[PDB]
Amino acid sequence: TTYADFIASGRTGRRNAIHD
Amino acid sequence: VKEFLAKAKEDFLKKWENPAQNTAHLDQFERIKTLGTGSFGRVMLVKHMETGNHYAMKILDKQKVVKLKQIEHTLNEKRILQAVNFPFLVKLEFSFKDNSNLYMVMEYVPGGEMFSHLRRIGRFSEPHARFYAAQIVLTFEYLHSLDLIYRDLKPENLLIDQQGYIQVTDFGFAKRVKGRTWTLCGTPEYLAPEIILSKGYNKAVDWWALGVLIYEMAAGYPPFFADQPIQIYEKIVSGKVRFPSHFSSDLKDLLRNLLQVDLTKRFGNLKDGVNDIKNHKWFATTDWIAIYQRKVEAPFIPKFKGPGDTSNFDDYEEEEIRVSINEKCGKEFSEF
Ligand SMILES: Nc1ncc(Cc2ccccc2)s1
Repeated sequence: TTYADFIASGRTGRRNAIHD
Repeated sequence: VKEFLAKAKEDFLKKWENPAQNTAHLDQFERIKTLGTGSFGRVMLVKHMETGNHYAMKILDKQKVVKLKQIEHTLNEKRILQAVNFPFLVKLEFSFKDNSNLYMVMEYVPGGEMFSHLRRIGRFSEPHARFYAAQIVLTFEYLHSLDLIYRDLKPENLLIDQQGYIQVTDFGFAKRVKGRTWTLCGTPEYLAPEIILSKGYNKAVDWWALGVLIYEMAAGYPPFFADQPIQIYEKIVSGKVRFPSHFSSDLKDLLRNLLQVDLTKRFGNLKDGVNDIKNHKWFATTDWIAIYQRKVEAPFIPKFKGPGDTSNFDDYEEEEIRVSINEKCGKEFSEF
């Protein structure tokens, strides 16, 4: 499931802004 | 509305052209706890001694901002915040600087970030998501009427107040621009294709970010995710979106128009502008005036324990505030 794919990914915490 | 926005702009423009400076001093506040961190400092819960009022103070190490080439962005942030005034934007109460740092004292919003509650609960019902989406729709209509692009919409930046209404925080990338602009900034999951592809872009990137938000609220995850940013970018420029089977057909259609790669077709970006969004069927039950006046009951009120309670925020390791004996970067920040 997509939910399962999400939960197991490295991007479920707070996400930093990028720049430049 | 037209007449709301006319008054709003007159109001904004006076403050824009004559920004408030130096309106408090560090020693007027008692420092208590860190509510958040960042690449050039932190936000701390603080107490104003004269009033006993609690605030959130954002501290930016001038040397760190210079190193990361964020001087112009930081002056944008302060100059805009001191000039705007809207129910769904966190208020800047005071700002000042010393030898080492810049300080922005905001209204304290104890409910924490949408992010926290969204992750914890999993996903929001369509009514629950529609409620917060409408507040953002009005907020962007307000900001865009002022020529302001926001450029960092995400649940992490939406604070939930005592009434269960949203307050937008973090103006580090907001800019007053009449034409188009080119800075690559924002958050990977939320970037419009134009940005990733180094085209000039305008406010339509805020509307795209709205579609990412609405989808995240209602699905529980973003329409484009992967373990690394460059894999997220490919997903975004391919512009292939799959919806959860639970998504209503009105929602899928709105989202199709918001997450639209072709800018002549993107909702918010057309001859009728924001009314394309406001008039969409998904929003049919939305009472816009009553949302603005805050008379709709919120789906969720945060658990409140006290004036300066901090449990709706994660814990962060403290670090002392050192103020150098010598002035740093005085010329760079003279207008701050
Ligand atoms: N006004 C504020 N209350 C709490 C804050 C910490 C914070 C600041 C930015 C984004 C998320 C959380 S800021």
